[PDB]
Amino acid sequence: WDSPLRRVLAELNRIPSSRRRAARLFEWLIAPMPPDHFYRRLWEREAVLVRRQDHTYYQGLFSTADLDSMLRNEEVQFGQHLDAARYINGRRETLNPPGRALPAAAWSLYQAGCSLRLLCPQAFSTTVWQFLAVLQEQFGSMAGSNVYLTPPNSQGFAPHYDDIEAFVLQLEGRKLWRVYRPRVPTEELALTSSPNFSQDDLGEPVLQTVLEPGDLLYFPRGFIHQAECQDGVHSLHLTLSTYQRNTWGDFLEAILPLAVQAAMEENVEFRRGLPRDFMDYMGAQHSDSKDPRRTAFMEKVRVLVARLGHFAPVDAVADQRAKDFIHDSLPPVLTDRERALSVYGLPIRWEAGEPVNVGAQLTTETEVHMLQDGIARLVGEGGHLFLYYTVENSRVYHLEEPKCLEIYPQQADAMELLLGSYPEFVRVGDLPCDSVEDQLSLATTLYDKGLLLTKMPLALN
Amino acid sequence: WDSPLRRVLAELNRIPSSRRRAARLFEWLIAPMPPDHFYRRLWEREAVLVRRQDHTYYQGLFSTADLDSMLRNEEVQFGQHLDAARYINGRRETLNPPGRALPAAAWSLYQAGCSLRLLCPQAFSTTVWQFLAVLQEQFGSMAGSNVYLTPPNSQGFAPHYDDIEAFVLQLEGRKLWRVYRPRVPTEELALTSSPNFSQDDLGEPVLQTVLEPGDLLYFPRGFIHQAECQDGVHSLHLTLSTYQRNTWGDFLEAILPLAVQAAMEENVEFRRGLPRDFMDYMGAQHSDSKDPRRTAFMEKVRVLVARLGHFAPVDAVADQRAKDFIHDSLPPVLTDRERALSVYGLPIRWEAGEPVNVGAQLTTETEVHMLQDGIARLVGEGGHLFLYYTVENSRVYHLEEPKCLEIYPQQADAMELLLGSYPEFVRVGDLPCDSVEDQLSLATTLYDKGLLLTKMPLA
Amino acid sequence: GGGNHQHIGKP
Amino acid sequence: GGGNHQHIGKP
Ligand SMILES: O=C(O)CNC(=O)C(=O)O
Ligand SMILES: O=C(O)CNC(=O)C(=O)O
Ligand code: NI
Ligand code: NI
Repeated sequence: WDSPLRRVLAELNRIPSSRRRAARLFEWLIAPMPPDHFYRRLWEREAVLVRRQDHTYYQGLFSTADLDSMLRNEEVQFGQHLDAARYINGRRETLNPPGRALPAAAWSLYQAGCSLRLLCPQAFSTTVWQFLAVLQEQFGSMAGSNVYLTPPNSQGFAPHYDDIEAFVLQLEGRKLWRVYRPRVPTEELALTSSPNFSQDDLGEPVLQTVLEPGDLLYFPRGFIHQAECQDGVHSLHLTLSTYQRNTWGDFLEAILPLAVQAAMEENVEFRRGLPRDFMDYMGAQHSDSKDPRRTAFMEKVRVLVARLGHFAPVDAVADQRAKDFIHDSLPPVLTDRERALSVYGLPIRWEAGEPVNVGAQLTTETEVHMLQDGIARLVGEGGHLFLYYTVENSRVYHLEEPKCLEIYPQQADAMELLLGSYPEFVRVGDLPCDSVEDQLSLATTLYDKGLLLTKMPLALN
Repeated sequence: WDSPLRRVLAELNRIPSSRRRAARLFEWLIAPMPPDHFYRRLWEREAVLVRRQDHTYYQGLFSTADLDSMLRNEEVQFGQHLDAARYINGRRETLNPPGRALPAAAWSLYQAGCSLRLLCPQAFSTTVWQFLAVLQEQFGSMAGSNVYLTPPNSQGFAPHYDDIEAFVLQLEGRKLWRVYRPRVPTEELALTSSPNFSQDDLGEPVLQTVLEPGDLLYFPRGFIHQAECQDGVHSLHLTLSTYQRNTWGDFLEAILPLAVQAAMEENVEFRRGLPRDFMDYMGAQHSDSKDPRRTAFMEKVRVLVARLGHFAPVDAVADQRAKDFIHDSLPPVLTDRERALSVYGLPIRWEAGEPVNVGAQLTTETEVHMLQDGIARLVGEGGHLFLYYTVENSRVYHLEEPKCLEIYPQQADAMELLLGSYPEFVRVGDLPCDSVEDQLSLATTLYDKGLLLTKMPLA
Repeated sequence: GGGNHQHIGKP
Repeated sequence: GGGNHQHIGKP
């Protein structure tokens, strides 16, 4: 009936800023380790174990009882939502029958030694949703999760490395974990998930421990790991994952074609003709030529490539990734105050044959600010202006297409202000527009979409 | 009947090397200007006029009579093969009726003041074919052509610039030309053709001349031009074009994604995560921020970008372009000797109820070399080795798919040699292969495909 | 048998 | 209106 997780959630609900809520939750998640130390020294560098000495730390987040209800009461399907997995004679198996995952089938698979893995806990649990929704905002990257329930005296999964940064939250039971440093320079901070490996492929664990509820284990993408249940208890854990393809190279990959195209438009040296006879000394077949034109051809490539830095539209690419992030984001979890100050908390409802509370409008005296800090991004595309937002996203990844609205040039400045000054209230009448019309329409359009709050409710009971 | 063009062609037929034939033809084309001067100082820099003082210089290349027979005897279609164009009162018009372009329709359009433009002269004329096939080999880029026939006292086309390097061969009649330097830095060596322009959009011509048969006018992509017939004579000219999208930039375009992919595979600095909070100081909205993290983020991008030069697979991109050039190329034009020494000249024929002259087979003693120097390219793809070739290309651009054959590893070294030592004869038996089976099958395969010749006819 | 952590919450 | 030099030999 109380736990550290329940308390931190009540605490978040009293922190007015969403940026601050996010920092605070991530502090809680790794406590007592300071985030700053973690991000400077451990993130993308080391495996980290936090021995919580508190079995209750995560109570309320997710439980096996939760899972059992969901199988009974929601349309959970094998494959789409739930996997049944075994690791037995050095071999990974998958035992999903097609269709609905009823309790009766799931528990018989469990009983036969299958781990159960729920791929999108956040679609079924409001607590996991809140957890990830808050944390994504301090990662600048989608936070996902899987829940892994493993039966006693069994291993569910082969040793492997994944393509994300992983935080394992031990929820119930005990599990023996082995985590290994990247085996080779090329596996450090891996881009893609590895194949299932065998024990002959493994070196010596850098971390070997039995996790217990409340504990945390973190390790970077590329760190092999495996896990088992011994000693007759089950294990349940939730892995929080982030930073899938959020690298410097992924930034460049988008930058380069634009930069070359810009370089070709703006500087004739990029438009000059290749030599008529480069095919005489370049190519695989010419890889050992002593033609000095070869040497010079290479140098020129490197000099031209170097000069691309100048043409790279860094801010434009930053906004495209921002926009992708907006699309990938879980929709926001509103504090009671945020609800109460927004369109969502308006007391307008139907009672005895009619709607009550109609019509309390925004005026120039209404003081406003963005609903939260991590729900919206203004992006210029095709010489138009588009405000992308998260407030209508599904809890399921990309179930809805990207949502946006156009912001007319007259209104652009006022929108930039709004986004850049959260959480400071601004009189609608002091927003930088020419008219009172434009002030009022931006504010009102933002409000009705659930993007804006008012210092006081517009409508009272 | 004999002209400088006919003579240079008969001359090419006696020059054993295709590489030399190509250099020689280009020399002829711009004579008396030296190619080396032209390429070092004028190519991609200046408009150039060559006043030939010889109306017969191009006789035998292409004529209006050739066009007239074409309309009658080949299935020339409006749009696909032939345009009718007018420029009057400052407006470009196109007047192509759908379908077949019979003489009757083309000539009354000509009469009504339309220019006629044939889009692929080389598909319908064996001389233009040879001309372009030889020249492509010294450009290292597809040589295209259009033919432009313009009636008296008319202009067919608006002032514009094109996306290619252009050589205007004046064939019959006379035409007044105006050519302009690029109007602005971004128009110098333009990437794509311009819109039709008006006279208020033009500065002063750098070159204004009345061309006569035999003359040549060359100008770079980006140079505006226009042309009119005056007085009473018509004009015919063939414009030879090349160097479409063959820039340093087009090379980098293909280099860069591979370079980043390789940098990401082989160096962990390219695999490190972005800042968690870069969206706070990067983006349009933050263009003016004084956050020093901004200045560090830019710097890092410029440093990483710089480092990509190291990871650039320049030779692989060279070979992809070579492959594309092979696909774009016109098929080769064989000298009499090449024909006679190759599969094409085997005298095997059907004579009174049967095939006569089955030729010899090749043996270890047969001395061989590539048919010509610009018909083939060996390219590695997917840990495989593929010889791309031109000998089965259509005279129509990309009408056939890219043609290739696989070269097994056992045979790669020997193929490489063959291509690197043209035109020196090599005994099949001395080809670097493990076995005499590999020696024999590479040579035989190459020969039957029309890729190889023999020092003496196999029969 | 196949896949390990599915970050996006789909197969 | 319409198009000028067609290097490719084609529309
Ligand atoms: O529980 C297991 O056997 C494996 N778990 C994981 O690989 C994970 O959470 O990323
Ligand atoms: O003949 C004309 O008026 C048009 N010619 C050209 O644009 C050209 O040859 O490239
Ligand atoms: Ni894993
Ligand atoms: Ni032109």
